[PDB]
Amino acid sequence: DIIHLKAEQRTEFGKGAARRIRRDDKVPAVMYGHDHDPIHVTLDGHATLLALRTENPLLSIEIEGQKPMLALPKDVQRDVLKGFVRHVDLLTVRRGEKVDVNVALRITGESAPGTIAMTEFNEIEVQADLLNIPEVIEIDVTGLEAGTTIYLGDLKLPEGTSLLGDAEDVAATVAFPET
Amino acid sequence: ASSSRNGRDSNAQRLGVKRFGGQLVNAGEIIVRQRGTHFHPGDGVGRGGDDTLFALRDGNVEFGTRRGRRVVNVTPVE
Amino acid sequence: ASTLTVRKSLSDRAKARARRQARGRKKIFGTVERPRMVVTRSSKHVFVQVIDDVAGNTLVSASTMEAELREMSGDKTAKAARVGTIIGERAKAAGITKVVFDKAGNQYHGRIAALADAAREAGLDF
Amino acid sequence: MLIPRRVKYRKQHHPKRTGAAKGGTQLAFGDYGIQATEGGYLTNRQIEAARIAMTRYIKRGGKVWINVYPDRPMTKHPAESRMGSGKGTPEWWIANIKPGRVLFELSGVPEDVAREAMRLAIHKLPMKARFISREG
RNA sequence: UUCUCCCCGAAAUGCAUUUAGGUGCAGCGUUGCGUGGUUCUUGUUGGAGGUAGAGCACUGGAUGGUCUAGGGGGCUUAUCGGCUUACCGAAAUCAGCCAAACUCCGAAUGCUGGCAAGUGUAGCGUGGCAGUGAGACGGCGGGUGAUAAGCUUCGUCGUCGAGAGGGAAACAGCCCAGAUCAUCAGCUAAGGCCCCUAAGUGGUGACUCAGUGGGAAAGGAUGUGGAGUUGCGUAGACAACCAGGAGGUUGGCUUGGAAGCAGCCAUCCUUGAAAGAGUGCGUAAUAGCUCACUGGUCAAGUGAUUCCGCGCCGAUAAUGUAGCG
RNA sequence: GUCGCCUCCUAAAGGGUAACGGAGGCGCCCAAAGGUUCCCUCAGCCUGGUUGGUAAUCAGGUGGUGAGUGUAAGUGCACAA
RNA sequence: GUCACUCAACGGAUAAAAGGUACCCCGGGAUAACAGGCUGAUCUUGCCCGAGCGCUCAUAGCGACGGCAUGGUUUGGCAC
RNA sequence: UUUCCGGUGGCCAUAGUGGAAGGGAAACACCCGGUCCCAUUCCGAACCCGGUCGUUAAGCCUUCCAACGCUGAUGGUACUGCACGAGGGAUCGUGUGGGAGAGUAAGACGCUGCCGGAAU
Ligand SMILES: [Mg+2]
Ligand SMILES: [Mg+2]
Ligand SMILES: [Mg+2]
Ligand SMILES: [Mg+2]
Ligand SMILES: [Mg+2]
Ligand SMILES: [Mg+2]
Ligand SMILES: [Mg+2]
Ligand SMILES: [Mg+2]
Ligand SMILES: [Mg+2]
Ligand SMILES: [Mg+2]
Ligand SMILES: [Mg+2]
Ligand SMILES: [Mg+2]
Ligand SMILES: [Mg+2]
Ligand SMILES: [Mg+2]
Ligand SMILES: [Mg+2]
Ligand SMILES: [Mg+2]
Ligand SMILES: [Mg+2]
Ligand SMILES: [Mg+2]
Ligand SMILES: [Mg+2]
Ligand SMILES: [Mg+2]
Ligand SMILES: [Mg+2]
Ligand SMILES: [Mg+2]
Ligand SMILES: [Mg+2]
Ligand SMILES: [Mg+2]
Ligand SMILES: [Mg+2]
Ligand SMILES: [Mg+2]
Ligand SMILES: [Mg+2]
Ligand SMILES: [Mg+2]
Ligand SMILES: [Mg+2]
Ligand SMILES: [Mg+2]
Ligand SMILES: [Mg+2]
Ligand SMILES: [Mg+2]
Ligand SMILES: [Mg+2]
Ligand SMILES: [Mg+2]
Ligand SMILES: [Mg+2]
Ligand SMILES: [Mg+2]
Ligand SMILES: [Mg+2]
Ligand SMILES: [Mg+2]
Ligand SMILES: [Mg+2]
Ligand SMILES: [Mg+2]
Ligand SMILES: [Mg+2]
Ligand SMILES: [Mg+2]
Ligand SMILES: [Mg+2]
Repeated sequence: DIIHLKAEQRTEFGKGAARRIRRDDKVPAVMYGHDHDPIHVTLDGHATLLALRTENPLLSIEIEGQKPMLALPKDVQRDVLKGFVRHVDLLTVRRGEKVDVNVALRITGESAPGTIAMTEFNEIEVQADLLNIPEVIEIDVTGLEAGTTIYLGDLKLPEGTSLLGDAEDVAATVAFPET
Repeated sequence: ASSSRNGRDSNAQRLGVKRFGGQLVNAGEIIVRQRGTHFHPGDGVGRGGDDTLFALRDGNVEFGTRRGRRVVNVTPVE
Repeated sequence: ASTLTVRKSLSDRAKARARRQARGRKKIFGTVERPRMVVTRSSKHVFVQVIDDVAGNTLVSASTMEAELREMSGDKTAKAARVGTIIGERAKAAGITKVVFDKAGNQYHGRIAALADAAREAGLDF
Repeated sequence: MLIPRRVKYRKQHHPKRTGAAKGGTQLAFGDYGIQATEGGYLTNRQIEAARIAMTRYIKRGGKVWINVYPDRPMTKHPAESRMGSGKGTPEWWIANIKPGRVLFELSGVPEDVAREAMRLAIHKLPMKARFISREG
C-alpha cells in the first residue's frame, strides 16, 4: 500500500527552525537517494504519525511545485517519553527495485508450561521487494520444549524476501522458566 | 576520629604551548614545554633535555605533520 | 611511494633492508648544501643518486647500467668503484662539493665502501 | 543485593544527574518493561524490592531483566562527626537513572498480568516510571 | 585621634612567614616624569587542546543470549572409558549498557598570534605616598556534606562592601538604575493601573469556582474544558423492564464441608434463539438471591483509551486571623 | 593526622585554581642502567618436541603494540627511548 | 674548587629548651559550652504499595521488602 | 612523446587486511657458490664476497573482488556563549549565535614528485 504525504520546501535549518516547525506542529524530514541531492521538507505532524504507525511503509511525498516521489522512512527520530516523531529520514526508492529493511520477529507458538519461548532480536534485516513488504515475520514454536534454540538460517520467510543478516546467530530460544 | 592518607600534590609545572601557530619568534625562543614528545621537533626546531621544543632560527611557528609525527616547524621569515 | 610501515608480506630480506634503510634515513637528510647520496646495491648492479631531500628530486645519478660500463670487465667491487668515480665527476660538474652518504640499509663495506671512497677521491667532501 | 565484585575507585564524585538517558531507551531483551520518566538515583535495595515484586507476582513463568546495575558507590560521613577528616566509607550502591531509561524488562507473560507486575514494581521505585511495550 | 571643599579611588587575592586577627613582596589606588595607540571591544583569519556531549578502540565495571575450555555431582562404577553433564563455568562471541582519575572521537566558550575597523583616554616604563591582605550573598560550572544548611572550599560574572533613588509589604547582597546643584516641566526602566496607592472597577477570546490565585511530595480521584486513537450502534447500541440465567457435574490433591466461591488447575462437552466445572452477595457444608448471553415496548449515541489546559484530595502546632502586605 | 619535593584526578579542552578532597610516590639508584656506533623486535596465542609440567630451552605459524622502560604516575617511546 | 645540617616545622626564630595551674592574673561572639537561628542526617508523626499473617478472609486488626513526606521536641551538623 | 618497469621521496589505510587471475625485455628478486674482504653471542640462515646458470613458486608488478577494516555527508539531536524563563526540589524550557559523537546515503581494492631502465 502507498501512503501519500503532502510536503513543502524547508529552508530554515538549525535547532531554532526545528523548534519553530514542531511548535507549528509539523515535522522536519530529509529525503535522499542514490541519484539526486538531498531534499529538505516538512510534513504534517498528524499525517506523519498516522503513516509511521506501521513499520516500513511506502510513502509518496508530494510537493506542490515538484512531482510525487516514492520513499521509505529509514531512520525515524521519535521523542522518548512522548511518542511524537521528531525527525524523519526518507530514502528514495526507484519503483521497480529491491530494498533492505527490518521486519519484526514475533512468537506464535505454544510449548509445555515449563518452557517459554524467547526472541533474541526485535528486528531482522530482510532483503525484500518494495510492493511486498513483510509486515511481520512469524516463527512458530509448537510442541518444541527443553533447550532448543532457533538461528536465523531457518525461517519461513515469504517469497521474494531474502535474508541479508548473518545466519550464524540465534533468533528464538525456548528454555525452562525463570527458576 | 579519622584522617586522610592524601593531601600531597606537586607544584604546578606550567607546561603547554608557549608560542602558537604563526607567532614570530627569535632563535632559541621556547615554543613548547612538555613531558615526552607529544610534539616532535620539526624543521628549524630543536628538542632539549626535558623535551622542550625551542626555535633553532628566527621565523614563524607552524604546527604540522612530518611523516607520521606531529611536529613543530619554524619557517624562516620572508 | 613511501608508507612508513614496512609492507606486510614482503620477503624477510626486503623487510630487514627496509627497516635498516629507514633507521639510517632517520638522521640522514639531504639539503641543497649537503645533498643525500643514496646507493641502492642490487645483486647485480649499484644505482647511485644524489638527491635534494627538501625538493625531492635527484640532481645527478649513475649506475653500472650505463653502456660505457656494461662491458668494462672487472669485479663487482671494481665496477662499483668506477661508478663512484663517475658520480663524483658528475657531482663536481653540478657543483655539489659536499654530500651525505646514505648506505640505504646496507653495511658500509665492500662495494658500497669502494664506491664511497671512489667518490671521495673524485673530490666529494664527505 | 547487586554489589559489584570490585571497583577501580571506591570513593567517587556524585554521578551527574542532568540530561536525558544517554542510551538504553528502548527494549532490548523482553516484551514489556519499566521506563523511568524522571531522573534520580536507584539503589540496589530498591532494585531488589522491585525485582522481588515482579518475580513473585509472575510466579514461575516469564523472565525478568535488570537493565541497570548499582555500580556507583556512595560514601557516608561518619555519624555524629564534624565536617572534614576526609571522605567517608561507601555505604550505598546506586545506578544513575535518567528520563527515558528502561530499568526492568519482562517476557513470556500475558500483557495484563505483566502490567500488574510492573505496577507492583513501580510502586517500589523512588522516581516516576511507566509501563512500556513493543506496541503490543 | 578635632576645620572645609575640589579630583580620583581601592582590597578582603597570590606567595612566604614560630605564620594564620601580625608582616614582607606582588596584585589592586593615587600622584610626578617619560613613552603615545602599544590597551580594550567587534569582525575577520590562523593556531594548541580533550572539558561538555558522546562512544566502547583501550583499561576497569555490567546485563542477557549463544558457545565452551575447565571444574563439581552421580552412577556402569572408574587406571581408564562411557553415560551424563538436565549443575557451576573463565575465555571467546552477539546484543543492550556504565566511568572524576576510561577514550576510536569531540564541541561551544576561553586562551593566544596576524589583519581591519571602532574606542574611552586606555596600555607601558620609571619615581613619591598609600590602604588592603576577616569578605557577604546571587547567577552559572564543580569539590566536601545526606540530592542538608543563610554550610564549607574553589572557578567565573554581578551587586553589596564603598551605592543614595524606583521596585521587591518590611527586607546590605535580587530586579531597574549609578545621586554636580536647583525646578510646583516632560518621557520612560523594573514594577504596576478596584481601594489602601500614582495610573484601566481597559477592549477582545478562552480557562478556573479551588478564594485555586494567595506554599509542598509519593500517591489517589466519573472535577472541568480541549485534542486524538479505537470498539460497538436504528442487522439495532448502553441503561432501565418482562422469560431462558442451566443438564452430565457433589470435575478433580485438599478439608467431618469445598456441590459455584479454602487455596492451585486441563480453563471441556450438551436440550439449544442462551450461558461461565462458575465471576459478586449468601454462607457449619449444599441452598438461593443475582450478572455477562439469550427475545420484546422504548431507543440515539454509547464503551474504551491516550494526551493536553486549569483545578481536587494527600495538607498537619503551640500569644492573635497570621502562607495575597 | 599533616608540614619539603614528584605524578594523576578534582581543574570547568592554554596557564593557574582551594578543602583534615580522591589516588600514589621521593630523601635514591647505575662505571653502566652514561657517551657513541651498528644490529634486533616484543607480550600473548596455536602446533610439534628428552627430562619438562600452564609456563625453562627448541622449531614452525600467528601477532604491531596488549610486552618492555632501574624506581610512582602521567606524557612518551615499535622510526624505538 | 669542594666539604660539614631528618636546619624533614624542609624560605632554614637560639649553637643550646619539657610540663602544671581548679590559686591563677592581664583581646575575641574572628572561636567552643547554654539559649535563639538555619538545616533535618538522626529522631518524631503520618502516608503510598501490599508480600504475608490473620478458620475462610490483603486491609476486623495487623504491614515484610521498598517508597514519599510532616513536625522541629532528640542526638547532631553549621558557627549567623 | 607515450607505454611499461626498477629506485628514491611526499600524503600516511579512500593507501590497509584478505581472496582471485595474470606477468617478467631491461631491471628487481629468489637462486648458485665461498676461494678472497667480511661475518655468526652456534650456523655463508643473516651480514659480506664471487657469479647471473636456473626460476617466475614467493617478494615485486598488473587486473579484478566492498568481504573485514578505513573514509563519510545532508538533516536532526546532545551540548553550549549571551539573554531570559519555569519548578518545593532533583532539575527543566525558550530566544539569539555556534554545533557534535553516534547513525544514514555514500566513497574507496590509492594519490603524487624526481631519477633510471627497455621499447616507441
Ligand atoms: Mg638527555
Ligand atoms: Mg637530565
Ligand atoms: Mg548504543
Ligand atoms: Mg568617581
Ligand atoms: Mg560525561
Ligand atoms: Mg601590599
Ligand atoms: Mg592574613
Ligand atoms: Mg584571608
Ligand atoms: Mg575565608
Ligand atoms: Mg572567597
Ligand atoms: Mg558564590
Ligand atoms: Mg555538591
Ligand atoms: Mg555561606
Ligand atoms: Mg569594611
Ligand atoms: Mg558599588
Ligand atoms: Mg540601593
Ligand atoms: Mg526598596
Ligand atoms: Mg519600600
Ligand atoms: Mg507617560
Ligand atoms: Mg514595562
Ligand atoms: Mg503606606
Ligand atoms: Mg468589567
Ligand atoms: Mg478587567
Ligand atoms: Mg482546600
Ligand atoms: Mg491557598
Ligand atoms: Mg499539590
Ligand atoms: Mg504585596
Ligand atoms: Mg588546565
Ligand atoms: Mg578553563
Ligand atoms: Mg585560593
Ligand atoms: Mg616553611
Ligand atoms: Mg638557628
Ligand atoms: Mg582542690
Ligand atoms: Mg579577663
Ligand atoms: Mg560568629
Ligand atoms: Mg569578628
Ligand atoms: Mg547552639
Ligand atoms: Mg538570644
Ligand atoms: Mg538544634
Ligand atoms: Mg562549627
Ligand atoms: Mg564562615
Ligand atoms: Mg560518519
Ligand atoms: Mg557527524
